[PDB]
Amino acid sequence: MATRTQFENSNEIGVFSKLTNTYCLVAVGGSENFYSAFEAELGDAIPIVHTTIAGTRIIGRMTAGNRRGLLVPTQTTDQELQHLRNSLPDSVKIQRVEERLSALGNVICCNDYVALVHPDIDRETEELISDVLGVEVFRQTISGNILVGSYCSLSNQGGLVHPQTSVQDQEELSSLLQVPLVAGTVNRGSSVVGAGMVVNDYLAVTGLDTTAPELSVIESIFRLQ
Amino acid sequence: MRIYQCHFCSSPCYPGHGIMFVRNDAKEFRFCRSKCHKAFKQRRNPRKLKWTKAFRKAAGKELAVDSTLTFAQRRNVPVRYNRELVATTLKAMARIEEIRQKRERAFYKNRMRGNK
Amino acid sequence: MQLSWKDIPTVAPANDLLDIVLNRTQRKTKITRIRAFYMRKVKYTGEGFVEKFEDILKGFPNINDVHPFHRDLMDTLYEKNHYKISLAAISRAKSLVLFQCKQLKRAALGRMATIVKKLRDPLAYLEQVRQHIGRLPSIDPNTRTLLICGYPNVGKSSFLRCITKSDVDVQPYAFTTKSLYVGHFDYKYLRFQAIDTPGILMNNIEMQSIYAIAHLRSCVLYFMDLSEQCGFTIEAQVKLFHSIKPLFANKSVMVVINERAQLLESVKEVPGVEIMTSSCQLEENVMEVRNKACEKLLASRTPFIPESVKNLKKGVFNVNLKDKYLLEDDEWKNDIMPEILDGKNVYDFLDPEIAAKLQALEEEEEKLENEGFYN
Amino acid sequence: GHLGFLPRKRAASIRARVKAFPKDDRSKPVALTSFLGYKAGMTTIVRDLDRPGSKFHKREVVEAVTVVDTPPVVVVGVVGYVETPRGLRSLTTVWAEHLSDEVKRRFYKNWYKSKKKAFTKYSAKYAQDGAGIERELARIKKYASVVRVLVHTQIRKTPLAQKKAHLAEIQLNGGSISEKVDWAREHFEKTVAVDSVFEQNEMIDAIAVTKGHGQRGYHSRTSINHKIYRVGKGDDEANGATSFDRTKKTITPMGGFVHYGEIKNDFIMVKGCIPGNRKRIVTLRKSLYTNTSRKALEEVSLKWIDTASKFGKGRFQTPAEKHAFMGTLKKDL
Amino acid sequence: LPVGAIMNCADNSGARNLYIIAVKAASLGDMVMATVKKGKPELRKKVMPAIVVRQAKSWRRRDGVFLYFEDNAGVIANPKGEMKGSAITGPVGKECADLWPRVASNSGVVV
RNA sequence: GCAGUCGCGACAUUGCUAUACCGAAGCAGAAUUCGGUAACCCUACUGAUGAAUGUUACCGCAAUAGUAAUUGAACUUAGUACGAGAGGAACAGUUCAUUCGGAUAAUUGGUUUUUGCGGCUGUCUGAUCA
Ligand SMILES: [Zn+2]
Repeated sequence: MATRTQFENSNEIGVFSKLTNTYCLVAVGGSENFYSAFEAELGDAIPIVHTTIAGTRIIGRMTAGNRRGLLVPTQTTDQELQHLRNSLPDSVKIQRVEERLSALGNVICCNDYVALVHPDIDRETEELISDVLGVEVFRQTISGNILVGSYCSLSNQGGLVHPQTSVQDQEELSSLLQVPLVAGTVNRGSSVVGAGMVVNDYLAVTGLDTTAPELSVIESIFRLQ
Repeated sequence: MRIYQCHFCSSPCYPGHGIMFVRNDAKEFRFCRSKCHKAFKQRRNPRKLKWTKAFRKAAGKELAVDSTLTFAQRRNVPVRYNRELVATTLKAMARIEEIRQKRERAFYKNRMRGNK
Repeated sequence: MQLSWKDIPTVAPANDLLDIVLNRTQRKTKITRIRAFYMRKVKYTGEGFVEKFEDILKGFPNINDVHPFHRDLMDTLYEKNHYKISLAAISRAKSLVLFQCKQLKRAALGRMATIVKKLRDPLAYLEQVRQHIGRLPSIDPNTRTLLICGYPNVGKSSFLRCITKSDVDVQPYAFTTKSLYVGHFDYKYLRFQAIDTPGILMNNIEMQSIYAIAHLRSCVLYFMDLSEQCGFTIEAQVKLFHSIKPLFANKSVMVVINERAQLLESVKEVPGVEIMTSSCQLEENVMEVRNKACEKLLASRTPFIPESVKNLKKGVFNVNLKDKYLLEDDEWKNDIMPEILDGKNVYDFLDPEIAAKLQALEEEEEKLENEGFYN
Repeated sequence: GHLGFLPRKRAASIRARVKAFPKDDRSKPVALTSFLGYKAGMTTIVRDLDRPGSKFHKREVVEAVTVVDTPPVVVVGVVGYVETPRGLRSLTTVWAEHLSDEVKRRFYKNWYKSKKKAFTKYSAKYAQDGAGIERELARIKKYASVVRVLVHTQIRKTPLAQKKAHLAEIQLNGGSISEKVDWAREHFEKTVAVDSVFEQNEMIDAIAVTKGHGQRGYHSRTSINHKIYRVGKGDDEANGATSFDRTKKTITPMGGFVHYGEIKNDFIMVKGCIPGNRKRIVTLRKSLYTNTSRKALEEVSLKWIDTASKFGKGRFQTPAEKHAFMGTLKKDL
Repeated sequence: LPVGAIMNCADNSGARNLYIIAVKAASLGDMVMATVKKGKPELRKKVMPAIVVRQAKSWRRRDGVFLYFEDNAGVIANPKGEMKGSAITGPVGKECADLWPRVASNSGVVV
């Protein structure tokens, strides 16, 4: 279930890739192992789009979407938008968002039914997210954290958050989401869980430097087995 | 590639020309030339400057709103790359440009009341 | 400090070191001018000796400061007083340092050479001790340590080789090993290290293991034999165990055994010991003992998943995404999109079903003339 | 500066000459070793970057390129060079006999007063049954197996005030020098276009004379490892078009090149800024050594070509853009 | 930024200004060693590595655009890019964002 | 240096007073060390004119002289060999960065006698454009 991979000898999986229940996204790179791992874990199950967003290698921190839709940031060029439309099936909606804080991957953390959004998000963007993705608007700051999209990773089976999350905040957020949440480190103490790992309803991806206790905690929370 | 409308003049600007300014507000302060960039920095508001389309359209020196300009919408979604759409766009764009060019002189004549 | 040393400077013989220093100072080259040149030549000589002595002192760990167990091990392997005398000699050597000018330069050079030559014996001892100290076992007292002890190797080395991947000699001759053999492994996400004892029957080999057991926190497993193996008598093994008990019972002791039954079970007098019967070749009881030893240390809007997932089982050249990105047909998969036309982006004036919009032209063209703009 | 480029004496002539030729194989067919042109300014290009393993792989890049007008080059003669223990010696030269007024002017320093009698008696050997040309060709066939062909440019076609043509020697890489001379026989008096020899993305080197800066500059210089971007021809519609923009416009910018005429004929676009100023004659050699590096082997797909005015600061790309943006003007109405 | 210059900072840590002592000239994404005077003892009076996120000077990105930022700002981080600040104010250049994933992750706005 | 042990007494002897390439060291990997290839002035300086090659011109060859490129980073191969673990190679092909050298102003820019523009000012015209 849980697979360990690396990009350019780095554990920033959440920065160099993005995953969803109906598709996966990866950045441009010369390493064939990065694509091979995703192909083996998913293969024909869902498409794996090898492409960039705004010409950046931080596609993981730029993309913000679920299996229902994909709200690309402002920096997404017309050519990139056309390529994404061609790569993705018509079943998945694609739309661009004009935002002064368009780092959507870090600003917004969302799953197939709920979208955690940094209070700095605008009402228009939150309403568009709720409409297109069919998810609730959750203006929250996890235990005072500012970048939920970078310090959290929500799946339909469970959620992972940064270690410093308070027990009361974790319990309240888990009750609101109707799914369990666990606070833990990734990539041997990396507090940026959202940037260090990605997860979906059936697959978890982490860095090759993830320790055994961290891997066990991740597996227990996400209940992939 | 992308051609950007100048903030100070609204004219098209191509890549590799001029210098863009990135303010803390993170907005595309793109300008065609250093002259326009410096005018914007000095705050020679285009709506008050005689030689910019922003002022001309507002004051009626040129056509303000028309069908030829409304169709220039920033589409939020792409298209599925159909040849019929490309052919229709090729047929329509030249005629729309010619119509807008003629309507520019039409608006000039309309404003020319007193000498027309 | 990490218990694995390789940065310790190499110690060359006294003659070799003197020759190297002489060559280096020779290569790195009026009354006042001659005196200054000779003084510079004299000065450039002792700097190398001082630097080498300081480097040796820094590299060589202090026997009496690192740890009591390390001190005991160093003393057992090499005479502690001899090592201290060698260090003192090194420190003493480091701290000691026209025609008349040439004679004075020769005097200084020869004094340094004679000091180095007299330092040959301490240098020879230093080289020999360095050639063995560096790769010493990486024992970590603060970690979770499990010790295997008993009479000479009956085959228990196989148990350690199985619990940890560190290969160890298992030949059954009189004395297999002559030093501590350590192997790391993981249990319940917790690190453990297993250390083997060459054999307890004095001799330095047995003394090293005894000192390690005494001075290192660990959980210990004593090995005995019920079969013909191990040579020594069960009575002798029991006597040795009882004699060692006073300083070894408190170390979380377990017993592994590879009128006989009564004699073997009589060892149960020790309160905290648990006895397990196994063999060096079987697997069931070996795994049971491994698990027991591992545990002893601690004792002391529902989700949606596509059905296709369950059915799944498993930079010099450029790669094209054709046949990877999807379109209505393979024939027109080429990206012939111009994306720019007459200086205007295609997307700026590209919309679906624009044929209806094209209809407005039929009246907009007439509006050019009949609207009164020009005629 | 580097001692290799010293002394700093002025160049022998403005028309730099190639000092080395590509290695020849006795099996490959006939092919020219070099070409010539005139640097008609420079421009800016934007193109995709499909280079693998690059920090900007699959992205778009912008760079500067040099445009060289290369009109058809007409052959006028062929020369054989014999090897000796004292170097190469010009054994024989045979001309096409169809020497133009341009080459006559080149040979005559004050043509306006010269009687223009050059190449009158020699024309007799060709304007009859002859067989002297055949004898010379057989002599060349039997003798040295290295052959060079003399050619000159159609300076009249080029928009330049010099009006004087320049002679240039080009080697041939075809084996069986009998075949080389036979090909020269059939191509005598003929003009060769640009696309015959070079191809897109090919790696070449260029030689020219640098601009003088006051002595400062004014020396022959060679820049190697330049990639050919485009080979445009006058008969090729929309020489400045690309796959993406596909605009029906020529590489000539609004108002033409600064200090140069509006090029509307054959030209070559290559990577980098080849030495030499505007109107300077340059020569292009075809990669004396067959480099197999990925940089040479990679291909380039042009996206768009800059065509805005160079004098001053370009306001628009094409004339249609400026008047369309303006709408109407007193200058018009 | 010229060598040895004093510049501002954009991280949300206990530091506001930096003073370059070594350079590893300076530009967007460059790493330098600097001390802090305007701030708190957590970072003040001690040398730390900083990475430049804004240049304030015009430069041509390989994407084919000439651009320049408003003010010169940096972010304090260890040599391996472990930025202490959980968030960065203002925009961050693409060159630095792609070079340091952590900076891009903690950056509110990129380009 | 003095003294002594070995008729003059040869070596031993004791007392005090940068990179790159090779073989090795107990070189597991990395790193390190040792020994080698060894890194109002002469002559001036340089640009340039120049009596004579039967005349001029084109194409050329080359005797001779100078010579250059250097350093660092990432991937692949690697978290593989190796290794109790910590840690961790290299070759084969690619992608980049700094110093130096040769060229360009397509864009940008420090800078203007377009000795260009419009306003203003000094001053001054029948007062007012200027
Ligand atoms: Zn403008």
